[PDB]
Order: sequence, then C-alpha cells, then structure tokens
Amino acid sequence: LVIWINGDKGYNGLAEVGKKFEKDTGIKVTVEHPDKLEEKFPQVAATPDIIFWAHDRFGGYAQSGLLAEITPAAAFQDKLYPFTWDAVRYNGKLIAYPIAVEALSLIYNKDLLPNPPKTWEEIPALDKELKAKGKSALMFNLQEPYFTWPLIAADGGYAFKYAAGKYDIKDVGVDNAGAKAGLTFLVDLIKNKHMNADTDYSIAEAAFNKGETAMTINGPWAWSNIDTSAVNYGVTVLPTFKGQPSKPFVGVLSAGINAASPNKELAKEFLENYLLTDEGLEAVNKDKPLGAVALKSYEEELAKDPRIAATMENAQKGEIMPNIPQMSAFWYAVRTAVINAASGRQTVDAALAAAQTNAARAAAMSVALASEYQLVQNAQLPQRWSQSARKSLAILEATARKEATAQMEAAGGSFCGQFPVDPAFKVLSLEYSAPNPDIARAIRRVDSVPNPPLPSHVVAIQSTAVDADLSLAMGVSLTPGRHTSYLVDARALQQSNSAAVAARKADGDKWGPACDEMFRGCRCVTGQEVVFYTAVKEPASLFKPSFDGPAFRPSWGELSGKATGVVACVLQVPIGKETDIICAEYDNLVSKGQFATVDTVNMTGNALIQNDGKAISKGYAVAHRARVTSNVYGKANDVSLQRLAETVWSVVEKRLSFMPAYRDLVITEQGKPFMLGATATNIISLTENQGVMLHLDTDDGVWTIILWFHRHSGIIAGGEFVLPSLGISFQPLDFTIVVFAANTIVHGTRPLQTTGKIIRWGSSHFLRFKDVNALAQLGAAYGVDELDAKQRDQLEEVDAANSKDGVGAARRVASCMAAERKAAIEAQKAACVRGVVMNPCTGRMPSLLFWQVWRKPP
Ligand SMILES: [Fe+3]
Repeated sequence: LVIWINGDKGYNGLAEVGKKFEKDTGIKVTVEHPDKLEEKFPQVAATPDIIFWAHDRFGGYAQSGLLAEITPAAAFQDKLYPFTWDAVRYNGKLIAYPIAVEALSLIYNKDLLPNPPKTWEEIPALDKELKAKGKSALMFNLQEPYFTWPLIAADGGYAFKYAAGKYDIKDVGVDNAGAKAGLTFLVDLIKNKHMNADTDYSIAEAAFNKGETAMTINGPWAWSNIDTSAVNYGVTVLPTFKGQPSKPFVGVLSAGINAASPNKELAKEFLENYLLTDEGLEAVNKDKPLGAVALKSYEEELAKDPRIAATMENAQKGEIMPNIPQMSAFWYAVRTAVINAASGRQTVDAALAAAQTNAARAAAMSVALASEYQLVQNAQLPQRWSQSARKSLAILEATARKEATAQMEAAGGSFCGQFPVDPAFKVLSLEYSAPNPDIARAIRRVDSVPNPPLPSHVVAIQSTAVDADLSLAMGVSLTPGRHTSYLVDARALQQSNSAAVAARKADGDKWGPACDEMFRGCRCVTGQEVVFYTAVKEPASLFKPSFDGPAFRPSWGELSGKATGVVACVLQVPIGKETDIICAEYDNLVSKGQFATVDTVNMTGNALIQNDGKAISKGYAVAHRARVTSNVYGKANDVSLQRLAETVWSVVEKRLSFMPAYRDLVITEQGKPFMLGATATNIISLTENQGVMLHLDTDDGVWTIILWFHRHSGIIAGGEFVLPSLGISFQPLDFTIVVFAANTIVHGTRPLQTTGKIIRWGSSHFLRFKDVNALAQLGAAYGVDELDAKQRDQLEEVDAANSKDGVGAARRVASCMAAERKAAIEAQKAACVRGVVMNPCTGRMPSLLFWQVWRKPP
C-alpha cells in the first residue's frame, strides 16, 4: 500500500497508523507527501493506491474512472455522519471514505468583543462603536469568492442546482434576488467605509492577529497562527443574514482508492479498521489538527473544543461543495462579479447578471470540449489500408529489398552516406571529416563492441506483408527496402520506462552506473532508418486506444485483439538541398543572436516568456527587439524561423504522413498563427556537444522531432541518443532525425568527449503548448495583428522609463504591463480560448494518436 497526502497534513501520524497495520497483518504501509498533488494524481493515475484530498476534486477523478467504488457495510456507514457520505457519492456510487469536515467560521477577539453578533445586520453599528477606539469590526479576505460566498448564499443563491444525485450545469443560481441581496449588503459595508475593498488574505490575517479588528472569517487551517499571537479568541457560528444562516462551502477531506490498484480488499481493511477509528484519527490529530471529523465517535470527543463544534455547526448550515470540474467556471465568474461590484466597476445587479450568463456559458463549453477531446483521441487516419493495397505494397517493398541487397553486394557493404553500417557492431566512437564548407561527414567507426541483442519485448518485423500492413495503417512510409520495423509490447515498454527513470534517479539525476548498465543492453541502430510500433492488448495502461474503433484484418495473427501506435522513427536524411537550407537557417539565427539561453540550452521560436513583464507578442526578447531595431526588414527572423520549421517538417512528412494529420487535429484555429509556419512546431532548441539525463517530457506535443548535424572534423566518443524502453541507441551521422512520442518514451543523450574541433549540433523541434495557449489567448483579447504594434509600444514606454528614471522605474512599468496582460489572458482562458486541444483530465495532450485496431477472426 502506497498513500499520497498533502504536505500540510499529519502524515507521520498517518505513517504510525500504517505501522499499527503492519503489525496485525504482514502488510507494509508507505506514506509519501508528493508536491503539486492536486494535478499530479490525475496525470499518473491515468497511466499511490490511496489518495487524500478534498471531496470536490474526486468527482472529476470519478468521471475519468481513476477511483474504485467503495462498498461499506451499512453497519460501518453508521459510524459516519450521513452528509459526509453524500460528499463522496459520484453518480449514485460511493467513491471515497470521508475523513474530516472543514468550513469557514466566525473568529472573534474576546477582549474587543465578548458577545459576537448573531447577525450581519448589526455589524455596521458595531463598526461604529469600534471605530471610536481605532479598531475595526470585521476584516476578511474579500478577494476570493470562497470567503464572500457564505453571505451571498444566505438568502438563496447556489452554484449549480442539485437534483437526483446530479448537478444541473445549466441551472446556475448566481442571478436570483437572494444572491443580489447578499452581495448588495457586502458592497454596502464597503461604501459605508466599514470594510476596505482591497482587504485580502494577508491583510485580514495580520489585522486580526495583531488585535486591530474584532472579527475575521477563516477556516481551521488558520488556528495555528492565531495560537501564536496575544489574541484571546473564540470560533463561533457565522452571522445570519435576513435571519437565514450564512452558507459556507463544506470541504470533506476524503480517502479514495486507485482504480488501477491490485490492493482493493486490503486498503478497504486499512481505512475502515485502522484509520477510521478513534485511536486511528487521534494518532493523525496529534501530528496535525483535522478540525471536525466524519467519524461520529471521535467527533464527539473533538467537539469538546468549541472551535470544532463551531466548524461542524457552520458545516451543517452550509452547502457541500459540488464535486464537478465546472466549479472553475462558477468561481471565476463570481470572483469577477465580486471584484467589479466592490470596486464600483459594475452594479451588483449588472455583476451578478454577467456572472450568471458567463458561468453558464463556460460550463457548457467545457462539456463541449470534453466530448471533442474524445473524438481527437479516437480519430483515425484517412484510410489507405486494404488487403489488395497491402499485398501490392508488400511486392513493391520486396522488390526494393532485392535491389538494396544487390547494391550492398556491388558496393562491398552497407553505407549511410559515407559511413559503413554493420549491425554486428555497436558504434561507441566515430570520426567525421570536414573536407569542404558543407556539413562534416561521418566516415569511420572507431571504437566498438559486439552489438547487444534486442530486448525480449522488442521484435524486428521480418514479413513484407506485415511491413505493408503497418505502413498503410499507421501513415509511415520509410525508404523502400532500406528500413526496419519493430513491434514493442506495450506493457513491457511502460515497465521499462519506469526502470529507466529509476536508474536515472539512483544515479543522482545524471548519467551514472545505473544508466550505463541499461545502455550496455541497448542495441545499436546507427545508420539505420527504423520505425517502432507499440501493440496494446485489448483489456476484454499508459496508452488509451479505443477498441470500439474500426478493425483491420492483419496478415499476422499475433496482431489480433491489439491496437498499434507509432512511438518512434529514425530517419537518415540524404545530404542535399534540404539539409543546406536547414543548416543555413541555424547559422543565420546563431549569427544574428536570435537564440536565447535558458535552463544549458539555447531556444528560439514563438515563445511567450511571461517572466518578461513587457512581453506581449510571439518570440523571445531578442526577437521582439529585432523587429523594431532592424534597418532593413522587420520580419526577417520570422521568415527564417518559418523556413527552418517548414523544411524540417517537410523532410519528416515525406516519410511520416500521420504528422500533418496530427498537426491538423491538435492545433486550433486560434493556435495556427502562433505555430512556426504550417507545422506543429512552435519552439526550436539548439545544443552544442551536450548530453541530457534520461527523462520523459511532460508539456510537449504528441510527437517531437530531434535532429543533429556536425561542423568540424574529429572524433566523438559517447553522445549516443538512447531509447532504453525500446532497447536501442544510435550515433547521429550526416543528418539523422528522430521523431518520437517524448511524453511517453523515456529518452536521453549520453555525455560526449571529442578529439579535434568537431561540434555536434543537436536541435529539438517541438510543441510547447503553454506558449501557444497564452498567445492564442492574447490574440483573442487584442487581435493577432495588433500584438506587434503593442510590443513596439511597450518596448518604447519601458526604454523611456529606463532612460528617464532608472532600472527600478522601468521594472515598475514592466510589472504594470504584466498584470494587464495577465488579466487579458485569464479572461480568454476562462472563455475557453485554446491554441491546442488538451485532455481536460490531465491538462496535457493525449499520449498518442491514430491507434489502429487489428482483429483476425477465423
Ligand atoms: Fe526531451
């Protein structure tokens, strides 16, 4: 049993609970507190056995089938308050165990305020009295609607209408009279000087803990801090409004079991019998406060503390937070409404009118986007496969193999350019000659060892008929008679990915002994053109093929009941006109200073570096400046970048016809202007004789392109590109390109040592989706073509400020532009503007595309 829980909880106490579990049963409990837990669970669970989080996010996990249905006996359900069970019900089924209950309360300073107001209506009078002594009645975080909603909801008003175990995303309750009344009262307190419309979390928490305000509104997480102050304080029921209870949202900390866990009946034993007990929860409570708990017996003990009783009281008068993803539409719309109404930028009536309409609209769009993503993940390539076609293609491929074999006889061997290719050997070092100003040419194998065999989960395809089947179905067309296709068992690929990551961690995040051991089992494919397909078995996983898709009849029976997908392809580009163009643009952009140094690696392309406050258009800072300062042609670098991306993309697409289909599928109309030309590339890297640790990428597109070329002569040892879960590695020769699914295939580059002046230039062409989303969003807010003018303006205003009042005054102006840009992006992001299609579950692109289902019934 592996359990993840947040770092601000009592995990060591929960680890003690796990220790009492390993004594009675011979089962160890290991408790991690991973960072970024909110988002890291839905990313990894899609591909711990127990997860500890607020119930509201578990509805989303349930929609994605990341949780097990919990089946407690009605005798165990009686140990817990019934509302806490509603917290953990998605679509009629129980999806987690309730642990703790949490809601806002009224917190008051006893010395300033022995009898706290029962009602909101007596607060302005009470602020009068307090104002005499230079103190305020009430100060709380007005910036986040989680805090102001209790008041707004009191007289009616709700997020989404609950009915028949479901939230109706179309029925928003922001706009009614009850809500208007509540918000009107809130802004009235501001317009009568009682509350300051600027007050946030920190301001309110400072003021109360120093004795400047009599009351604050906060939750149990805040008690610790007050405990360190000179304040004598209580915690009580929230004030009523028009005689109704303030209605705060209730968050129920819950424990859900992973749907992909083999450990279901022994996590059920652990949580029902070792944590949900008085000694179980107290163990955890000693480590860290829980506030109110769901377990009736222990709650009765904690309720002896008035603060805890007050929490449960406010919780029972409140509303349980909807466990659906569309709460984000609700929150953003209401946050804007409250900020506007409180600043006088809108009438209360106008603010809630717009919030209602916007939330409804955004909630609808998010559902539309979820259904569209499914069609993206399930989309098929234009059909070229047929039994006649694959037979025809196999003949053609078979003819090409005889030709290549005759060429190989006539020439005395196999060659990639001038480099001798012999798969009996593994190329550990190699020599390049630079006889002219063109690219240095790979000429001679220097060091070698016998070439390791393929690992057992990777098979070379021998049959031309099978070659044809995959080629047609997968949009791959490698050099006829001069390539090798491989099939990789999908389960073993995922296991080997984890082993590779483990090795890199054990080596201390570098190429060390564990990575080297793996490398020694990697077979060399230097000088080869190859493709790897992974085959997913029908469940009857890291990869998500739809087994409801159309099926083809394979000539190979072993493919039946499986789906294939392209995970990697190595091309050897013949030195010529395209390599001239590509290499020239690198040289142009290097000379003209258009590569920015980053976290090392140089980058160029259509970035949006938000850390640069004054950035408001596509490209790195040097690119913004070159458009303005040039005295010949302002778009020159943009022309050079587009030719660079398009020439690489063209060379790749000749061989891999799925690539344009992937481009057309994932780039939205709003994203197209921010790609480099008609490609799926928006960022291009450049490295000089550099290795990189084994890793998966996370926030890139489905496939990434990597290329290399060489400048002077000399010898390179090491520097192989390694794909350890595919069991292969290679030295880049004249112009090697790899196209691969970098979010799902571990990959890295070993350190190099050189003799002579030789430079190996490496370059990744990839889709960094955050930049294209932010830019698509800026395009929506300002107009695509207006960005250049805005960039030109913002550069002048900042230079003027720097030229007039110094660096600090300039960075103040940048800071101003950043906040304005941030506001514009946020509003478009909330209106669901996107540059790319993304998994709403993961916030990432799909793990692969264009799965083909094979079935051979008899
Ligand atoms: Fe990478």
